[PDB]
Amino acid sequence: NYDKLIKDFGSHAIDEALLERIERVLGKKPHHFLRRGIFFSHRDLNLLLDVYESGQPFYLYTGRGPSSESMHMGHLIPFMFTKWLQDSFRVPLVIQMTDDEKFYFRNIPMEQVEAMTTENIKDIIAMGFDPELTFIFRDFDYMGCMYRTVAKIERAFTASQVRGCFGFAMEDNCGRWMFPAIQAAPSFSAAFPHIFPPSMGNVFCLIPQAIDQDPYFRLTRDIAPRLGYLKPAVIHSKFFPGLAVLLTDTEKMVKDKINVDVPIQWLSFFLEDDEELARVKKMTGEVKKLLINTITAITKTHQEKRKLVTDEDVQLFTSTRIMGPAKK
Amino acid sequence: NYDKLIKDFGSHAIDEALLERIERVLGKKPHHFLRRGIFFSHRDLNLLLDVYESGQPFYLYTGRGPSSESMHMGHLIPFMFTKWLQDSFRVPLVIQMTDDEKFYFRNIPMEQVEAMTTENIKDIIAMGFDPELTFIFRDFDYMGCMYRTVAKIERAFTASQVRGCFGFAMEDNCGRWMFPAIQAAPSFSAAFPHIFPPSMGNVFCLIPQAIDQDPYFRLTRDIAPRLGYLKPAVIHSKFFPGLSAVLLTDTEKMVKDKINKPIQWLSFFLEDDEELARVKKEGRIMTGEVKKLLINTITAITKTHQEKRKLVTDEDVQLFTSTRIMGPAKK
Repeated sequence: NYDKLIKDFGSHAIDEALLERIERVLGKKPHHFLRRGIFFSHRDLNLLLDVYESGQPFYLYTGRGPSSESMHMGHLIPFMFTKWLQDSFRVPLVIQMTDDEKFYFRNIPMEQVEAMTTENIKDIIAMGFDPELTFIFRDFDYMGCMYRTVAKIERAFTASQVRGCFGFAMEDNCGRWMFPAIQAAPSFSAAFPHIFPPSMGNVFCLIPQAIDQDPYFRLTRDIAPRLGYLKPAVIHSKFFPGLAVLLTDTEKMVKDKINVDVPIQWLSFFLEDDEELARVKKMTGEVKKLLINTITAITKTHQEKRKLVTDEDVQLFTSTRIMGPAKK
Repeated sequence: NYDKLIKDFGSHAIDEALLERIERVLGKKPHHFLRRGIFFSHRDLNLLLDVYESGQPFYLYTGRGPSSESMHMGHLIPFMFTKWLQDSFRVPLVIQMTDDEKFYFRNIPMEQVEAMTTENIKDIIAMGFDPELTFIFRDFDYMGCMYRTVAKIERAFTASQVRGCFGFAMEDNCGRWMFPAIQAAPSFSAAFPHIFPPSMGNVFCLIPQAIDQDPYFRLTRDIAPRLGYLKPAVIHSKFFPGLSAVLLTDTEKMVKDKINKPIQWLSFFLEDDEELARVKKEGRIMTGEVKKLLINTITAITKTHQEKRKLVTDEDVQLFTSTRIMGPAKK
């Protein structure tokens, strides 16, 4: 199923040798996503690790499209894994809020997008991300900081090509046509001089993304050296299986929504200790009791954490303060 | 010739009534471009003047595409007029340096564009523009300040439409396709909150442009009210006539040489009116005695510009480009 996808996207499987490498590099066991093979494929990860073991820094880049809702459980994966990578490797994390993208795609008024984006930013800060090494940005504000790197990608991409990947119609607005380069830009360390100074050159980027999005992104990877940039490394996740459950849900709703292969999979994602998964993996309703318990905590913890996130925290995480390798 | 263009663009001629209005509003004679009918057509100018006479502010917006050269004489017209409008009405002027556009159109390295843009900025400052009321910006730096207003136009324009106006091919790069909105954005006061605070609402914009460019721009004008913005006023110039060119860096010898081998040129550049009338008459004046007058008047313009340019400094560039509080942000 997945081994077939690896072959024709062409990618690279995460083997046992690479798991042993991650372990001796960090001095710990890998995250359960890796041990259980949820994050299963990659591009250039070995290069990134070479770089790290040499004392060079790298960074992480994930993004988040604003919704007028709260994150689904399945949306947590890359943030859960990102946060681990960041804690472990002690590296910067750049989180892009694609407020311009929501604005261009749906016909919604900007002040409504901006307002929902604020709320999505709070959901993220509530995950416990370290503000010493994490930078959340709004395209509407941070474009212009990074416009030069955006401009270099816009000039590299042709209308025909982005049409090809994304399937834009002529009756689609210009905002949609131009956005792909904005999404590309963060893959490149030049986009963040307040964290990677241009006098130090390129810093490697690692992007966690579900395997399905890879075909967009061969575009942005192959054009890196023409810009003298560093083709960014990628680590691929397996699909999250649906049913949805939201972070704002009460115990009752989580209990109700849940009540068979699918739930065992949910536990593969969320239950932390391994032997208790193995014990389980050997009635249907007793399973569901365990999943509802473990999810409830995650949500309850998130709800409890969110209510302390304040407007200054949002300003703090969004500000362009000197970070990471700008310790000089 | 031009009256035909006014009709099918469709526009409005600048009549004698409007010239008398400009005169009593300013307490002076209009600029020779208006008196001589070089700036001859307009859109919404009367609206703009109504606004001004009520004590509201308005502003000016012209642009400049960076070249790896020095401005041609014919490139001065909108700056000459802009500077007059600004001195007269005491209004802000926003000058856009389309460095991103040059970058997207020609295959040039960004640092070369940015370097030529700096030099084009110096050529402008050397015209004597008042830095209290003039704001020159680089798209590469000022995008992001104005990205929200750009975003509103990008979302308003469809790929089909911009194709329709500008004739972009699919093999053309995404930079070209997205640029029109970036050029539109300054037509709107929301693009400059450091000069027009958003708590005061929309401030009228006046754009001087040669009549040929109008057909691009019906696009950006008609979409204003859907954004709740103010369809910007326009004032139209006649074509500048070439030579089959003369540059601001040229020496006396070169200006003299280039010319030999013109009445219209004098219409643009010679300031006092009766001496133009005298010329525009006297089987008395030989062709060559005309050329002597044009070469004299151009030489000064250039010499003055060269003399002024050599005192423009790197801090002046930073000053004119900075986002300091200006105009109606006096609060």
